[PDB]
Amino acid sequence: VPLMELSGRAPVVRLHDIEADMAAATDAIRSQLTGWGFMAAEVPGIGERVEAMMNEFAAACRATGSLSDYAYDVVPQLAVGGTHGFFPYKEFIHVSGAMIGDQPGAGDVLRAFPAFGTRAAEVFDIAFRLISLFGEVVRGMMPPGTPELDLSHDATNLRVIHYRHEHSGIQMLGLQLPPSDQGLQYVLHDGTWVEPVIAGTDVVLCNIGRMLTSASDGRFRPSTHRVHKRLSSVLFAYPQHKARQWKMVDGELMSLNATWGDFID
Ligand SMILES: O=C(O)CCC(=O)C(=O)O
Ligand SMILES: [Cl-]
Ligand SMILES: [Fe+3]
Repeated sequence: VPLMELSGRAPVVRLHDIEADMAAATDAIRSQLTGWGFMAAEVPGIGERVEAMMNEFAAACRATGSLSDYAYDVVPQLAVGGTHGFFPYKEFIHVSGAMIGDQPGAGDVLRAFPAFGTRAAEVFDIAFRLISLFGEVVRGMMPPGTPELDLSHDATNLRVIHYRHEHSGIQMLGLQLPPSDQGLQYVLHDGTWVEPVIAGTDVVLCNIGRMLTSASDGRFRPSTHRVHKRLSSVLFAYPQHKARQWKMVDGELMSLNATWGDFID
């Protein structure tokens, strides 16, 4: 599978100028979606923050002073929503916006492992700003009258993985953060696979998820990908589960009965 270098080629988006740099990168990002099926930006300084986060998650996975103390089935969950917490074995954690706000006891995993938790909250905030502006770019590619994506902070979650087939996300958008190793591969519009060069870089990839495929009525296919020789993290952005779905069919906004929560089930 051919390598796809992105360092120095994707638009640069600086940590303390995200909104303005994303505005300037808009046309480049549109052309990536049109020409690749996924999007990319280089974010100077993100790699350091993500590597530290990942490396501290790896340390926490071996501690006993223990992450399975915060397995999803013993962590307070929202009445309506997904499932944050730790998923033992290949082993990963879901750090939701709600969890970062302690919505109460749900933030205990971060109090128990506050070095990892401080990095994860930081990376969540950056990734959520990025992905919200990626969503604005995609929205601007959609017909006039397209509603705002309305990504929800509480329902969005950051996944961090410790030991790892073709698939796409179910949610609105995903933001792949630079992994520890190479192997993540994406399919182009012609059915050929490429391997973005992202390990140990500052490059983030933005994925179309199946919720946005549905909302855009098929205009944007999911950013299908797979992993093939180890740590990794990705933000999964969701709208509010209780909001009713919508769909832009042939230029017409149609409000459906089902909710976004129904889409997942
Ligand atoms: O394991 C990785 O490097 C990325 C896994 C993946 O597909 C994702 O986080 O969405
Ligand atoms: Cl995914
Ligand atoms: Fe994935």
